Amino acid sequence: THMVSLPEELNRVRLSRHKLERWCHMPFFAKTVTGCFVRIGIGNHNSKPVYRVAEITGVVETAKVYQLGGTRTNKGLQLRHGNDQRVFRLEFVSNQEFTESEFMKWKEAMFSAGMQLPTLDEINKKELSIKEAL
Amino acid sequence: GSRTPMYG
Repeated sequence: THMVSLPEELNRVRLSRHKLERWCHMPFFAKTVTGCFVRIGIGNHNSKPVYRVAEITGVVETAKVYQLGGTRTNKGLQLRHGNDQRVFRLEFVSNQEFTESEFMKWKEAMFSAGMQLPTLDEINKKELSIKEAL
Repeated sequence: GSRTPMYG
């Protein structure tokens, strides 16, 4: 049984910000997005933007309603990166795909944390479930 | 595209 090992594979279950925005008022937003991954902007280093791979483990409420695209929302994503779990507004989710470097960093962070990687089959099944639902 | 804002 084969584990994820390439960014191209993990990109298959990467949700863009556009999609999150399109879907954020849908009735089964939580079920759909949970198990997917995102490329999240976590801040700047030397005034340059830094991004990480993270898995969505749930949907939660933020303190404030905020502006997201042309709507308004109270939803935040519970995100996991190795052992680091944090809540992020949807606005910091990128529309660009993972780089190989971001992916490798994630892999190493998952190993250091003693976390099991997703299998290729889990990925493909998740993706398929989303494509079928649309 | 439309610049992704950074957390913080």
